[PDB]
Amino acid sequence: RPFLCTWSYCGKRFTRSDELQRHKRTHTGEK
Ligand SMILES: [Zn+2]
Repeated sequence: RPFLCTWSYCGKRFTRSDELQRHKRTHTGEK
């Protein structure tokens, strides 16, 4: 696990930072 969002009830792992960054945008982006 190079990258991982580590968010509760998600914990999605990634091998590229831009993908994690993009993904994190779903956890810090309600509206
Ligand atoms: Zn996540």
